[PDB]
Amino acid sequence: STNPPPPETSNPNKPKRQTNQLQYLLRVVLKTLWKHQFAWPFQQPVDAVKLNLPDYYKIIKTPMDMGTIKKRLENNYYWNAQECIQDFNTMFTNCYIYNKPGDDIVLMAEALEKLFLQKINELPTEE
Amino acid sequence: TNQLQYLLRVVLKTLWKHQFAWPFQQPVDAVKLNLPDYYKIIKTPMDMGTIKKRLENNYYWNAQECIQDFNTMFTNCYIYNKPGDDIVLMAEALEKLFLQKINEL
Amino acid sequence: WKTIAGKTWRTKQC
Ligand SMILES: [N]
Repeated sequence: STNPPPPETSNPNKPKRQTNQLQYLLRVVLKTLWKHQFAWPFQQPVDAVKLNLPDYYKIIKTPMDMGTIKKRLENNYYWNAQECIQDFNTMFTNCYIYNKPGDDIVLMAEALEKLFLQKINELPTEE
Repeated sequence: TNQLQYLLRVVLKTLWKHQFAWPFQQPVDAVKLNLPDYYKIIKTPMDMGTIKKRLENNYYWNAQECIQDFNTMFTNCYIYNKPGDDIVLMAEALEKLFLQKINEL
Repeated sequence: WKTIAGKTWRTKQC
């Protein structure tokens, strides 16, 4: 009936860092996925209330969306690119585990992930 | 002793509480789940229920044997289900949390 | 609707 609090976007205990890879994950990778036509259901955290999905947060316990990833990158939340990529994987994985293969939301997530993999292939060398 | 009790009260209890743990907490009931070809393919079944019963009943000789049963459970899921399947992704989340706990043995 | 290991829930599609 209610949505849980969103994932954190900053943490004083977590060491902050800004690298050219993390800059590329914000300026190139995330910007490309964000501007995509299939991006609108992945921009904010999954609103189980408006979608009439009482079971979504009974199944998914580690939610993730691109808005959370966007704030974390802007707040230098990640120490390296792997941690940021791991949130992307969590966002896609959650969608594949909760929904059926062939659903609209899964076809949409599969298209975003393919473009995501296209940019990750050319992630710059850490300088 | 210290390594076998750590796998029972820390490793097994952490994975048991995980969100994606319910398919792996008990042996696969292929008759109930309507999987007639499961035990034709999986010749070494393993689950968290039996691993729990082996730790609290002194069945392992060292921590390495307990890691084998965990890998056997993960393998039997990666063998029977297609890569990228929902159930496979759930098993990869458990294994990642498993390799993070074993790394701090 | 989706079923995994006995547990069933509503997907976004329904
Ligand atoms: N739905």
